[PDB]
Amino acid sequence: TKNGRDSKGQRLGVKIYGDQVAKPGAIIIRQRGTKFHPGKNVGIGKDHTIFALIDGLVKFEKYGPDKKKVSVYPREIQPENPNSYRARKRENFRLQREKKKARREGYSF
Amino acid sequence: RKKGKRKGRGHAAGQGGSCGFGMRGQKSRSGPGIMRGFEGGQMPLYRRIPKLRGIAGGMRAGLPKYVPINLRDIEVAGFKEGEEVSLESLKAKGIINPSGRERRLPLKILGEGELSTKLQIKARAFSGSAKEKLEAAGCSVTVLPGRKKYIKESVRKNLARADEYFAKKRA
Amino acid sequence: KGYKMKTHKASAKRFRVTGKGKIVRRRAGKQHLLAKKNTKRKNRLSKLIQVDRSDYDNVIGALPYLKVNRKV
Amino acid sequence: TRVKRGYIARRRRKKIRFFASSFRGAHSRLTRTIAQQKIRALVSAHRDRDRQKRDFRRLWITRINAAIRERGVYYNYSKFIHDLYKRQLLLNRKILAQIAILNPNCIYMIYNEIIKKED
RNA sequence: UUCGCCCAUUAAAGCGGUACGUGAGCUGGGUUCAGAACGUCGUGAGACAGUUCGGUCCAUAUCCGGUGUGGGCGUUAGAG
RNA sequence: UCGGAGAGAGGCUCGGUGAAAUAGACAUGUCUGUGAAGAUGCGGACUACCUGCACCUGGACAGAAAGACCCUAUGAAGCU
RNA sequence: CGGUAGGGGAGCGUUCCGUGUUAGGGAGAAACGCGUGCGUGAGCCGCGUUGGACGAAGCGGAAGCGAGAAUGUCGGCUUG
RNA sequence: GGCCAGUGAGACGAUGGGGGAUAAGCUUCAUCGUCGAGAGGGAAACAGCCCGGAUCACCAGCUAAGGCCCCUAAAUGACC
RNA sequence: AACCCAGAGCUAGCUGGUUCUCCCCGAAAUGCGUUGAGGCGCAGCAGUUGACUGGACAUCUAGGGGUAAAGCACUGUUUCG
RNA sequence: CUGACCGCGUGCCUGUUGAAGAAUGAGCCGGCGACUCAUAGGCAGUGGCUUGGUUAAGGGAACCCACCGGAGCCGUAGCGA
RNA sequence: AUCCCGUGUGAAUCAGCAAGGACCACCUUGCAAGGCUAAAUACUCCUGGGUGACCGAUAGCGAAGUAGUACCGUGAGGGA
RNA sequence: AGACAACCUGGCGAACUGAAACAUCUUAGUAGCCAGAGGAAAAGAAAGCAAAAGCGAUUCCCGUAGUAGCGGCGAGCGAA
Ligand SMILES: [Mg+2]
Ligand SMILES: [Mg+2]
Ligand SMILES: [Mg+2]
Ligand SMILES: [Mg+2]
Ligand SMILES: [Mg+2]
Ligand SMILES: [Mg+2]
Ligand SMILES: [Mg+2]
Ligand SMILES: [Mg+2]
Ligand SMILES: [Mg+2]
Ligand SMILES: [Mg+2]
Ligand SMILES: [Mg+2]
Ligand SMILES: [Mg+2]
Ligand SMILES: [Mg+2]
Ligand SMILES: [Mg+2]
Ligand SMILES: [Mg+2]
Ligand SMILES: [Mg+2]
Ligand SMILES: [Mg+2]
Ligand SMILES: [Mg+2]
Ligand SMILES: [Mg+2]
Ligand SMILES: [Mg+2]
Ligand SMILES: [Mg+2]
Ligand SMILES: [Mg+2]
Ligand SMILES: [Mg+2]
Ligand SMILES: [Mg+2]
Ligand SMILES: [Mg+2]
Ligand SMILES: [Mg+2]
Ligand SMILES: [Mg+2]
Ligand SMILES: [Mg+2]
Ligand SMILES: [Mg+2]
Ligand SMILES: [Mg+2]
Ligand SMILES: [Mg+2]
Ligand SMILES: [Mg+2]
Ligand SMILES: [Mg+2]
Ligand SMILES: [Mg+2]
Ligand SMILES: [Mg+2]
Ligand SMILES: [Mg+2]
Ligand SMILES: [Mg+2]
Ligand SMILES: [Mg+2]
Ligand SMILES: [Mg+2]
Ligand SMILES: [Mg+2]
Ligand SMILES: [Mg+2]
Ligand SMILES: [Mg+2]
Ligand SMILES: [Mg+2]
Ligand SMILES: [Mg+2]
Ligand SMILES: [Mg+2]
Ligand SMILES: [Mg+2]
Ligand SMILES: [Mg+2]
Ligand SMILES: [Mg+2]
Ligand SMILES: [Mg+2]
Ligand SMILES: [Mg+2]
Ligand SMILES: [Mg+2]
Ligand SMILES: [Mg+2]
Ligand SMILES: [Mg+2]
Ligand SMILES: [Mg+2]
Ligand SMILES: [Mg+2]
Ligand SMILES: [Mg+2]
Ligand SMILES: [Mg+2]
Ligand SMILES: [Mg+2]
Ligand SMILES: [Mg+2]
Ligand SMILES: [Mg+2]
Ligand SMILES: [Mg+2]
Ligand SMILES: [Mg+2]
Ligand SMILES: [Mg+2]
Ligand SMILES: [Mg+2]
Ligand SMILES: [Mg+2]
Ligand SMILES: [Mg+2]
Ligand SMILES: [Mg+2]
Ligand SMILES: [Mg+2]
Ligand SMILES: [Mg+2]
Ligand SMILES: [Mg+2]
Ligand SMILES: [Mg+2]
Ligand SMILES: [Mg+2]
Ligand SMILES: [Mg+2]
Ligand SMILES: [Mg+2]
Ligand SMILES: [Mg+2]
Ligand SMILES: [Mg+2]
Ligand SMILES: [Mg+2]
Ligand SMILES: [Mg+2]
Ligand SMILES: [Mg+2]
Ligand SMILES: [Mg+2]
Ligand SMILES: [Mg+2]
Ligand SMILES: [Mg+2]
Ligand SMILES: [Mg+2]
Ligand SMILES: [Mg+2]
Ligand SMILES: [Mg+2]
Ligand SMILES: [Mg+2]
Ligand SMILES: [Mg+2]
Ligand SMILES: [Mg+2]
Ligand SMILES: [Mg+2]
Ligand SMILES: [Mg+2]
Ligand SMILES: [Mg+2]
Ligand SMILES: [Mg+2]
Ligand SMILES: [Mg+2]
Ligand SMILES: [Mg+2]
Ligand SMILES: [Mg+2]
Ligand SMILES: [Mg+2]
Ligand SMILES: [Mg+2]
Ligand SMILES: [Mg+2]
Ligand SMILES: [Mg+2]
Ligand SMILES: [Mg+2]
Ligand SMILES: [Mg+2]
Ligand SMILES: [Mg+2]
Ligand SMILES: [Mg+2]
Ligand SMILES: [Mg+2]
Ligand SMILES: [Mg+2]
Ligand SMILES: [Mg+2]
Ligand SMILES: [Mg+2]
Ligand SMILES: [Mg+2]
Ligand SMILES: [Mg+2]
Ligand SMILES: [Mg+2]
Ligand SMILES: [Mg+2]
Ligand SMILES: [Mg+2]
Ligand SMILES: [Mg+2]
Ligand SMILES: [Mg+2]
Ligand SMILES: [Mg+2]
Ligand SMILES: [Mg+2]
Ligand SMILES: [Mg+2]
Ligand SMILES: [Mg+2]
Ligand SMILES: [Mg+2]
Ligand SMILES: [Mg+2]
Ligand SMILES: [Mg+2]
Ligand SMILES: [Mg+2]
Ligand SMILES: [Mg+2]
Ligand SMILES: [Mg+2]
Ligand SMILES: [Mg+2]
Ligand SMILES: [Mg+2]
Ligand SMILES: [Mg+2]
Ligand SMILES: [Mg+2]
Ligand SMILES: [Mg+2]
Ligand SMILES: [Mg+2]
Ligand SMILES: [Mg+2]
Ligand SMILES: [Mg+2]
Ligand SMILES: [Mg+2]
Ligand SMILES: [Mg+2]
Ligand SMILES: [Mg+2]
Ligand SMILES: [Mg+2]
Ligand SMILES: [Mg+2]
Ligand SMILES: [Mg+2]
Ligand SMILES: [Mg+2]
Ligand SMILES: [Mg+2]
Ligand SMILES: [Mg+2]
Ligand SMILES: [Mg+2]
Ligand SMILES: [Mg+2]
Repeated sequence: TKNGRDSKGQRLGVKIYGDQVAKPGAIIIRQRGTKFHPGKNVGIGKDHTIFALIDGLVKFEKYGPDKKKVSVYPREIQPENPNSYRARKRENFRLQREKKKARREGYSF
Repeated sequence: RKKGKRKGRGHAAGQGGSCGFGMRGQKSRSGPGIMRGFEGGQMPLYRRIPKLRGIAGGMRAGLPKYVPINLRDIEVAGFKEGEEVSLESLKAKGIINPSGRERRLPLKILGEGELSTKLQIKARAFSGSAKEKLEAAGCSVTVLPGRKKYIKESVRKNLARADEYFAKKRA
Repeated sequence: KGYKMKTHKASAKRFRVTGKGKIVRRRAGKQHLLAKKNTKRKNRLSKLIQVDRSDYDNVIGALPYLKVNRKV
Repeated sequence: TRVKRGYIARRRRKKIRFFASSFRGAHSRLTRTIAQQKIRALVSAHRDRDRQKRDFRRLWITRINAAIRERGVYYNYSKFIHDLYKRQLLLNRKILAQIAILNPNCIYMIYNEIIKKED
């Protein structure tokens, strides 16, 4: 008959993506039914919210043959880049803040 | 002395014309505004939140009943051995300046900081930690009598009947 | 006899200040219709939360005698 | 302490009015009108100090064009200028216009140099 | 009333635009103003894209525009 | 129909006395086009010596302040 | 280094008070009128075949402190 | 984070669409540009299209968009 | 529902007005709630002030998706055989 | 000072998505004419003390003001109805 | 609770009576149902002295002259 | 006996307003009116405070304190 009723969008959908980082407890996916299935290191909730048990990179996989599952793996972050563009410029900012602060009270006349 | 804004003189100056109220509407109108806690008619924050625990019913609010002093303050001050601490001698050296409510109050000693000296202390109460550290250091703790509670005779007969019972039992 | 500002009493039965100077309030919704609220919820609605920075203005403006650090 | 505005007004007004001397009609009389008229004057003035720089270039270019077109059947402003440049001369358009009116033989010479070299 | 009908003619009794072309040119209705009555709706005060009778719009033309009618000056000396 | 002539009071000229509403400034054409979508004032053409007087009322969204109609206001009042 | 709402910085001026019963002033003060003077500007500095007795600068203070709009308002004078 | 503002009527244009008649300079959303709050040039004139973002002086110069018969700056240029 | 005076400078989320100069920066016309719609509260986007920071503009890789296109495997629909 | 002729040049304000508007307002000129004061709260800038800071009313060679006046008030303990 | 009044009832005298924020016990404090009393505090139609970061004829009192006058209003009142 | 600016005491006693509407509440026991008396009036010599320690008629100021509280627990009111 007469229309015009509707609902606020429920904020569902993938919260963290593939090869990003997840805390423990952090929510990976809010879904209606299970469009994704829990893999390893990963808990499922009552509403089928999928959440992490472990710090690490989240990765999506083929549950097989059709469906998809998400799981979290621990990574290794050793490669801190000692001399590189990132480091170089950030260092530059530090050093410039220190310098430009030291030459203030360090002004004669 | 920073010179004041005089609004409504010229535009080149400052807030001219409108004066910095922008166009129209209620905020730009002369006169008393709307109440400071008032949001538009949506139920105000302060209303849609429940009243604080004890207050809400008329249970009397909590009030400090002692002037708390830690041992820190007593260390810092100029106390030589044998000196009497009390209440009075802490007004003397000014570490406590009590106001009306605090005037009428008693004193209490709270353990913090480690005292080095032998002092003679007079107060109406101590925390446990306090008198532990104090009797450890060799200080004499004089506890002052509170004002007597007036009890009618019958309840004396009761509370004494108790003591008689305990006494006849142990002996 | 001048005029001194009056504490808004209906806000001072609601908000208070912690020792370090931040404002807190109760949480809304435990008085009735409890049976149908899960116990986990009921627990969440029992604690004291720091007031949302946004409201601080209005709050502060109505409780002029409350000692409050906004952390400057 | 009461303060009459006194002369602070009429000085301002008078100093404005001095501006508007020789405006026809009520633009030289009424203060209120005079104000506006002052602003507009100052405004056009500013505008046409900018128009000016456009306009004399207009002019000069026109005069140059006429001065050259006398010589060859096929010769222009454009052709000329192009040749001034591929010959590396710096003379700008004010100067060629002024030498066009005030020393016409000179411009004939310049043209003869440009031709000889373009030959 | 736009519309339209008829009578008697007529060569024929065209259709449109111009802020209903035209209300500081004119006049009827219409904005159903206040009174009153009928039908109808409403307990009611009152109401009606119902009907009915009664019911105040002024104006010395500044400018443009116009219809006329002069003066001045021009028309390279002045005139008829 | 279909207007005509006449008499008085004005109008008109001369002398005396002498207002008013109005008014941003006005050196104040027409057509067409444009534009807050109907222009003396912007564009393009066209037409126009300067300035009176008597007449005319198409324009200047002419003039005489809250628009009676419609809506708003947590306005006002009367009435049920 | 465009700029409305709007925010910040830096200034000018008016009357009055302190310095002060100041410097100066019937050998012409304020004001009024003028400038080939100087300022980014508000303004300043200089000048008077006006005027006839007051009153700067500096360094500070205070406000009935700056007008073109209020169908503002009071006087004066036009237009018609 | 502190202190302390305005704004909460938007307009068209490009694109994706819904309502409407794949009507409206209509209406309502989404990602952008300009106007708002933007002068200059091109668009005859011409908020929203194109070029370009105006500290100021210059009677200097090179270009963008757009142009080169006359009004009106530049070719009454060349070759198909 | 008289008039005059007084409460009374009533009240007006409304309309009008709000006066010297220069310098720097500079929006919004959106969302939510509202006896709300031309008002207001908070958020969004100014300014000024501090505290932490290391980015931005580019370049490449990686994620999830179900639009354009496409398709008839399901759901409808449809023509003829 | 005047101004032959050429070029450019859509009053001001208000208020609007937007105006030269045929949108409002002003006949003209000169005056009068608007973010003020008291008291509190918050923040900033400057000082004074930090042997913590400060006095209120009150008293004062009339005022101002020297010198008093610690009653109060702010900061030194929180958690909890 | 304390305080003070309409209607109706209605005590006790110091071995009492009242008050101590419903009420009861205990303790403390006090003596209603008779009166009267200065100062410290409020004010300006005024009187006498004094001061003024108060006005200087649109200001200051409405009023520097017939000022509550002229004038207006039946009157209360308005009012240069 | 009448007159008498403000202040004062008693008697009657509002409404706009605020609460973003409004009725409890606010405005406010304010204005206004009436009566009365004075240079002041009123109040005033504990049937009072307080709390287990003490004060010693009334009035006025500072403070307690925007505290305890009151409150469509709203707007606000607000002690000792
Ligand atoms: Mg949905
Ligand atoms: Mg579970
Ligand atoms: Mg000020
Ligand atoms: Mg400023
Ligand atoms: Mg203005
Ligand atoms: Mg402001
Ligand atoms: Mg305005
Ligand atoms: Mg506003
Ligand atoms: Mg108001
Ligand atoms: Mg008020
Ligand atoms: Mg209030
Ligand atoms: Mg409750
Ligand atoms: Mg507490
Ligand atoms: Mg204290
Ligand atoms: Mg604390
Ligand atoms: Mg409960
Ligand atoms: Mg705020
Ligand atoms: Mg003066
Ligand atoms: Mg003034
Ligand atoms: Mg000239
Ligand atoms: Mg025929
Ligand atoms: Mg007709
Ligand atoms: Mg016709
Ligand atoms: Mg007409
Ligand atoms: Mg009729
Ligand atoms: Mg009936
Ligand atoms: Mg009749
Ligand atoms: Mg005429
Ligand atoms: Mg004519
Ligand atoms: Mg003629
Ligand atoms: Mg002639
Ligand atoms: Mg002639
Ligand atoms: Mg002649
Ligand atoms: Mg006739
Ligand atoms: Mg006749
Ligand atoms: Mg006659
Ligand atoms: Mg005559
Ligand atoms: Mg007149
Ligand atoms: Mg003409
Ligand atoms: Mg058009
Ligand atoms: Mg046209
Ligand atoms: Mg034209
Ligand atoms: Mg023109
Ligand atoms: Mg033009
Ligand atoms: Mg006409
Ligand atoms: Mg006529
Ligand atoms: Mg016009
Ligand atoms: Mg409403
Ligand atoms: Mg109402
Ligand atoms: Mg700028
Ligand atoms: Mg501004
Ligand atoms: Mg000066
Ligand atoms: Mg001077
Ligand atoms: Mg002076
Ligand atoms: Mg001297
Ligand atoms: Mg002189
Ligand atoms: Mg002087
Ligand atoms: Mg000077
Ligand atoms: Mg000076
Ligand atoms: Mg003399
Ligand atoms: Mg001086
Ligand atoms: Mg004033
Ligand atoms: Mg004026
Ligand atoms: Mg007048
Ligand atoms: Mg005349
Ligand atoms: Mg909204
Ligand atoms: Mg809207
Ligand atoms: Mg608006
Ligand atoms: Mg569009
Ligand atoms: Mg579109
Ligand atoms: Mg699509
Ligand atoms: Mg179609
Ligand atoms: Mg569409
Ligand atoms: Mg539209
Ligand atoms: Mg583009
Ligand atoms: Mg705007
Ligand atoms: Mg822009
Ligand atoms: Mg442009
Ligand atoms: Mg152009
Ligand atoms: Mg661009
Ligand atoms: Mg640039
Ligand atoms: Mg720039
Ligand atoms: Mg070139
Ligand atoms: Mg040419
Ligand atoms: Mg050709
Ligand atoms: Mg009436
Ligand atoms: Mg008022
Ligand atoms: Mg009132
Ligand atoms: Mg009202
Ligand atoms: Mg900028
Ligand atoms: Mg936008
Ligand atoms: Mg509204
Ligand atoms: Mg806001
Ligand atoms: Mg910002
Ligand atoms: Mg994919
Ligand atoms: Mg992909
Ligand atoms: Mg798929
Ligand atoms: Mg498709
Ligand atoms: Mg297909
Ligand atoms: Mg199929
Ligand atoms: Mg099929
Ligand atoms: Mg010209
Ligand atoms: Mg022209
Ligand atoms: Mg409009
Ligand atoms: Mg106009
Ligand atoms: Mg407009
Ligand atoms: Mg409009
Ligand atoms: Mg006016
Ligand atoms: Mg007008
Ligand atoms: Mg008028
Ligand atoms: Mg003023
Ligand atoms: Mg204000
Ligand atoms: Mg103040
Ligand atoms: Mg303050
Ligand atoms: Mg300090
Ligand atoms: Mg004192
Ligand atoms: Mg004294
Ligand atoms: Mg004194
Ligand atoms: Mg009693
Ligand atoms: Mg009591
Ligand atoms: Mg009573
Ligand atoms: Mg009785
Ligand atoms: Mg008896
Ligand atoms: Mg009793
Ligand atoms: Mg007693
Ligand atoms: Mg007795
Ligand atoms: Mg009694
Ligand atoms: Mg007695
Ligand atoms: Mg008595
Ligand atoms: Mg006079
Ligand atoms: Mg006078
Ligand atoms: Mg005079
Ligand atoms: Mg008498
Ligand atoms: Mg009498
Ligand atoms: Mg008497
Ligand atoms: Mg009421
Ligand atoms: Mg009422
Ligand atoms: Mg109300
Ligand atoms: Mg209201
Ligand atoms: Mg006395
Ligand atoms: Mg007495
Ligand atoms: Mg006695
Ligand atoms: Mg006695």
